[PDB]
Amino acid sequence: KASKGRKLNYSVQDPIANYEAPITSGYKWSDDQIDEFFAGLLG
Amino acid sequence: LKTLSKFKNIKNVYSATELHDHLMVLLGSRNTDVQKLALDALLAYKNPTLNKYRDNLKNLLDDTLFKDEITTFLTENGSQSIKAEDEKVVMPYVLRIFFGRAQVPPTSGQKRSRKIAVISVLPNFKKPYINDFLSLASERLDYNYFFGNSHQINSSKATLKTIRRMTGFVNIVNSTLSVLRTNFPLHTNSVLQPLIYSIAMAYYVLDT
Amino acid sequence: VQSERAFQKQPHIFNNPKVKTSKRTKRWYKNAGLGFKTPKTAIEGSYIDKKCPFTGLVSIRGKILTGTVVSTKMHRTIVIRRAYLHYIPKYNRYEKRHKNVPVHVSPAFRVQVGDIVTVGQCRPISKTVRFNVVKVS
Amino acid sequence: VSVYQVSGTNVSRSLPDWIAKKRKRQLKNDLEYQNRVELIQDFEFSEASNKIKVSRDGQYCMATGTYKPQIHVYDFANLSLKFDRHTDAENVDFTILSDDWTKSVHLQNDRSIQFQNKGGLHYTTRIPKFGRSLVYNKVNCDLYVGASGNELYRLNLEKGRFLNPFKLDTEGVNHVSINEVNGLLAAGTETNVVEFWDPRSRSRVSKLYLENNIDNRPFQVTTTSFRNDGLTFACGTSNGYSYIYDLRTSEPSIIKDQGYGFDIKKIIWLDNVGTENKIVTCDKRIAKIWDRLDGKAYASMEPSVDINDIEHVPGTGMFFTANESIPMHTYYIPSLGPSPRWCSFLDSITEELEEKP
Amino acid sequence: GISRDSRHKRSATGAKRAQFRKKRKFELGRQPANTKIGAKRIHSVRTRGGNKKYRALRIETGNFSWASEGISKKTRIAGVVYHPSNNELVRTNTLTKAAIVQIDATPFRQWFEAHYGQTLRAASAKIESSVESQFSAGRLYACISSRPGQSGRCDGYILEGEELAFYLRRL
Amino acid sequence: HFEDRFDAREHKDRSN
Amino acid sequence: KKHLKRLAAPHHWLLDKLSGCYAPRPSAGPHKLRESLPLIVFLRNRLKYALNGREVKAILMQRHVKVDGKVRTDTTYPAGFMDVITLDATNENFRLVYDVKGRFAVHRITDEEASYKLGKVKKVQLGKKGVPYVVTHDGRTIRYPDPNIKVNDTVKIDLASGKITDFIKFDAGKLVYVTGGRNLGRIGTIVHKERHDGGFDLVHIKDSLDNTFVTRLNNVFVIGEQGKPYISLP
Amino acid sequence: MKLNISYPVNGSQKTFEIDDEHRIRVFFDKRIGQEVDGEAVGDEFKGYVFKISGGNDKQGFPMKQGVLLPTRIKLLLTKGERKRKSVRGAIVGPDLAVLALVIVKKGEQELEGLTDTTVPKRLGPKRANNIRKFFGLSKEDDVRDFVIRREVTKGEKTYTKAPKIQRLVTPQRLQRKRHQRALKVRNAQAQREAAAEYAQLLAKRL
RNA sequence: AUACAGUGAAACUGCGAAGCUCAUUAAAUCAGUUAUCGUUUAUUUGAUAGUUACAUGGUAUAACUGUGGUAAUUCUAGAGCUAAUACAUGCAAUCUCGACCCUUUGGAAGAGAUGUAUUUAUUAGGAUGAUUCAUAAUAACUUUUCGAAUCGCAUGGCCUUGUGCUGGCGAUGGUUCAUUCAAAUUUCUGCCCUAUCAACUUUCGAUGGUAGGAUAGUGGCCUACCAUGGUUUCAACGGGUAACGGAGAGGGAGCCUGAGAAACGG
Repeated sequence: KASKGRKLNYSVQDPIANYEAPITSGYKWSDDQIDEFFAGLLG
Repeated sequence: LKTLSKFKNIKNVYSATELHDHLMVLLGSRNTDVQKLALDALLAYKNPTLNKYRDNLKNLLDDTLFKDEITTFLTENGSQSIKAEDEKVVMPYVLRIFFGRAQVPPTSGQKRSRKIAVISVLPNFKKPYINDFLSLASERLDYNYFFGNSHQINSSKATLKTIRRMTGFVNIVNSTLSVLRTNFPLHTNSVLQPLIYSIAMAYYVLDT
Repeated sequence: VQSERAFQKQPHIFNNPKVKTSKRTKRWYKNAGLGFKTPKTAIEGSYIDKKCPFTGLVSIRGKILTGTVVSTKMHRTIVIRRAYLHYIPKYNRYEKRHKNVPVHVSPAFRVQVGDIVTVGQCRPISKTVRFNVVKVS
Repeated sequence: VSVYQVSGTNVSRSLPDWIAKKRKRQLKNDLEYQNRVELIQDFEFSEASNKIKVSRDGQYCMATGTYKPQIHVYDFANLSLKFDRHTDAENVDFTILSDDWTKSVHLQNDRSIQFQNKGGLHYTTRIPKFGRSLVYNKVNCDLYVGASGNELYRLNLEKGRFLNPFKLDTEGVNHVSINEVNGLLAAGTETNVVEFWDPRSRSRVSKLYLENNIDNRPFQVTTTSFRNDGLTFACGTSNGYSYIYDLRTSEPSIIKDQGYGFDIKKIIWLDNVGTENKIVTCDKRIAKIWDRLDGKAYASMEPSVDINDIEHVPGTGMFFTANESIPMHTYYIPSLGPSPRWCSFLDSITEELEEKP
Repeated sequence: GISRDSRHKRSATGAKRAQFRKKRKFELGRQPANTKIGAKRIHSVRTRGGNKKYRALRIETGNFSWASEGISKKTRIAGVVYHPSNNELVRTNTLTKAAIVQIDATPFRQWFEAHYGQTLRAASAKIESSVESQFSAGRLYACISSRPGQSGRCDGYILEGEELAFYLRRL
Repeated sequence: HFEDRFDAREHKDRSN
Repeated sequence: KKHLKRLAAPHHWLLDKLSGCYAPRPSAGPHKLRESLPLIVFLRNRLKYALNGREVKAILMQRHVKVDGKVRTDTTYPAGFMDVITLDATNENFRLVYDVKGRFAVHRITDEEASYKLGKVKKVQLGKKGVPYVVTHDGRTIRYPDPNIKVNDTVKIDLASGKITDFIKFDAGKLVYVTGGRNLGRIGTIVHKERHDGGFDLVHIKDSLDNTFVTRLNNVFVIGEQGKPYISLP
Repeated sequence: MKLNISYPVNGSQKTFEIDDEHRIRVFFDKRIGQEVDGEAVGDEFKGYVFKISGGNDKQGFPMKQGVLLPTRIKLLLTKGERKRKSVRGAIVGPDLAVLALVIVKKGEQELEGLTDTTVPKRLGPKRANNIRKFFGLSKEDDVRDFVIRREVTKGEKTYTKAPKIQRLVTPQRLQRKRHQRALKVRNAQAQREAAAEYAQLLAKRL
């Protein structure tokens, strides 16, 4: 089952580490605004 | 005829109808180049049903796309098949085209296969239209005098040319019989009496 | 027989549904030669095995070996063990060794753990299987 | 409205393109061959194209092919193919991580994710089950791959580990999309439901049941797309019906029928073009442009060959379509917007252009 | 990238083998030609020697054989219904040998009318009930026996008898 | 197993 | 590879090991490399007619040499077992037969003997259009063979027409030539054929001195009946 | 700047340098394939039409078709091997050192160096049917008497020289065809004899 | 030599281009031997294709003539030529059953029959120990293959004097099979110390089955499902070594040719 990758493996993979860096700016709308709008998502 | 096709107003020439009749014959000519030319002058005549399916008629005359065109264009219930209202106008051209392809001799494997393709599309046709195709091949054969008289053979008609035309007819009917078989449409004028007429020619020719 | 997603059939062997001359489906079989009698269960069996020496598309050629069955747990193949006395010249004395060979077994043969099987070499069936069971005892 | 086909096969739908290449050497005397113009050199795949995407920078483009399964990158500034690179397997979904072509991630049909750097292939990673869609979250740099099974896999690109997979109520993820404004992820499930997922946490904000009164047949969510406004949300169904939803309300504001009953392969939001109330819905045969508010039909895209994907060059009236033909088709609508910078003098040749209706 | 060498694999006793040498092209392997329904697209690929192979990337036509009555007609392919190996090919309608597809019953229908003179002598015209139902529906089930990815052809044969029943239960 | 291979050393003379 | 050292050259050619750096490689042809005698070796080192490769080229270019009744101009043409070499200028006819030691011996033959050769039937099978044919040890494909001819039989081929004049079945009591192994070149009568299916078939052969030896079937060539060989032996 | 004007009916060509910028400006913004009136170029060119065919820049690189730019670009071109080389756009601009023009129609006045002069064809027909087309020969007429000959004088020696016609009907071709047909017939007859002998042998055996 | 005919630059075609320097590896290198009924194979060699023509087109250009740009290259655009074994197109026979048993070798009414290549389906089934092997037949399929529009030397035999019919020796081409040159996998055997190296494997296949993808083909080689297997104290696995007693051409990634190279070529 683990063989051939049929099972997800949660170990580190070195080549993919630090391929990209997160953007610290984040979403344009503030976190509280996003939380509010999801709570009302689709009524 | 290349000059004929580029005539701006072909329908208004001195003699358009009987010119159209002769063009219809050239459309049935064995030489595909004549058919390409003959169609172009026929297309010069303005008819909306023709213009809708002009490309399909051209593709049939093209040798490379002849096979794929038949499977897509002439298959009944096909998406690209002719509409019921447009069948009457388009098919007369269809029959002469494939009649010309059938005339092409089978001197090669490629040429042989195109005769099976030509004869295999008849079941798609509706029965009188199949009868029309048989009637077209029998137009060249002159048999009315034979049955008109007391089944007597004219010496002038007895020639190598006449037998060659009959050999072409019988081969076409045999291929049609193999494909249609019980669904073959049999009519006295179209097939049977040219068929009987030809047997009379063979006996007369062999004995005389 | 039809315990797989695909339909199991002997390739190029046809049973005509219309003619229905015989209830039994037409079965193709061959004798492998080498004086190995083709068993009757293979002739009148219903199994489909592409690697069977009598009904499959495999030919027995090359070495013929004999061994003792050691494992029969996997599907349509077994593991046999062959032992011998290898000579050491420096001491001039023999030492026992053994080797394990995986061999394909057709379903026409019933093999347990401990019996003696004569096997025939054939084309590579799998990663490790190069032989095919041809006689059980 | 005038729509011009700058590049693409100009033969009948029945006639194949390989016959046109046969006919090519016979027609070389024809003046049309000399007169016709190509925009990007080598802008064709050997048999067919699956997809097309354009760089955010706006000077580079990227595509893939059927055989040899390949990845063409085209330089707009240079009007030529930058390079050609094959792939071991055919490509299903990709996104361009970097602004330029340097970094990209492909979802192949062999269940393998491959990361392609500028030098070449960096690493290939294999997900547990087959994937149909792939999207990147720029904020978290987490790569999300829709899957045949219910689970939606999470690969975080910073830390280089497969994280816990989001579990969906229904099996089969056709398309996934992430809203830049909100981060909301809408997953297009096989059943007639769209599940909206929370990025920072792992929760279902809500799941929306699409309803069609006209047809009782079952339909499959094929595509999902978010607007830069953060509120309007678009859905594509397998029956050729495109729904635009205001995310706050459950009911659909507008329902449009493409008319051919084919799956909607992609939906593109034409906000940047100007006259923002515009939207493109792409089917196998037509890519149609219409306005979000009235539903009126402005421009209809009718290529001679089936469309696999369509892409809009930002800020311009140019559309790039991946088709089944040798030459992919690129289209220009002057009314929508000006021609791109690199296509500076495309305008001078509009009269000579085909100007198909 | 695709290679056919057995060196990269693990041993029978099981030592993780080390790379002997760089990949050679005489164990070369090529990508899967995912044939699919639609307008014919075939590519010519040069193989070892002067031999040539045809890569049917796209195909909507095939020469399918009615084995019982012993004919073979060229027919349109409707779509893939069942493939024993993997269901994703069915979902993607990938065309491969052993895939169960749906084919044109029109030419077979006309042929039957011509040869037996009966809609769909009488005893010969009799056929299996399930296939009659298939013609009445207008869609015929068939199994592909050719390899589109090597020969460029999608030839096949009509399912009948035990095979037809087995696949019907699988469907 | 019998090789059945001709060898040069046996045939050539070793008298010297 | 394409170059051959003299030290690596076949032993049976008799070639001295120190004559030069390199030896002739037989070209592609009827016989295997290890079982063929190139015309350069035959003409220069056995016949002594030529003194280096260049006179050999001159001779072959004069078309004075015929192999199996046809002119050969290739310096390294692979002449082999049961091959007839005709030199009309010298009125000489040779047949290549191994001696007891195992080397080609330049055996002179009469014109009638040169007119025919013997080929061991390697294969009997029907080609296209249902035409039976036989492949012999020298690669000759002869169509419409006699039905009784089978594998391991020997066919007498007329060089001028390339047709089978007669044949010998492989059976006990037949006279046999050894074409391989340590017993190479020996002649004797068959005693018994030890058949190992799926393996190399072994044949027991008794010489005129009543000594018996065993050899693989692939090294067996029937040449006639006991006391009545179809060829003049060396 | 320089205009290399070619008038092909005669095959003539000549270069004209135009110092004033008015002409060069009326040439600006056109495309290789567009036609420009000669009267705008000058009264000497009054009534002429020029088709723009290409040109080279101040840096020496040519103009190429298919590219609609006024500025340099490096394109991947083939001379299968493809190299990336710098080329100019098909758009006429002030960066062009020379433009090539083709006279589509003649104007009222005759050019001294182009219209008033002619250059003959270098070579004549070689294939027999090409000769027949060039002289309109009937099928009965033999091309052999209509072969174009050129006179060569070396010192005091002089002689006429003519080409080898190709695809010409000659006795040796007929002989070769007849020999091939006879060889095929002979091979078939020999095969039939062999089959008959084999059948007789089988009859004897049975 | 009144089509050219000797020699022949240039160009288009055809064929062939397949020593050094670093690292190191225990029967996984190499040597012997088996099998390919599991494969490709230029070339050599033997066989092998009766299914407008007194010879078609540029749907063609090089070399070549001439006009120019550039500091400039095995950098170059415009105009005008001309050819093929280059590129395309393409063409009144034979064999059986044989009444009459007419003549008794014999003629003969009438009936009939008649390429090759790929793929699928179906029927019959001399060769080997063994085959669904070989071959043949039927129904179709195919970006349906091929089945001399070629060249050199000689000018014979006939007559129906037309340059009428019929032709000798070679070269270059072409389908299939076999042979030969090779290549690729593959069966078994083959002198170091070793437990102070006892577990190794499934560690993105480990053992096997079914089906599929690809190869020149067999085969987890890879892919979809299924079983939890395989080696080992008779030494698996690991470690050391007088195991000189396999790699690359500035560094990695990728592509192209050809019979044969992942090419010291591009």
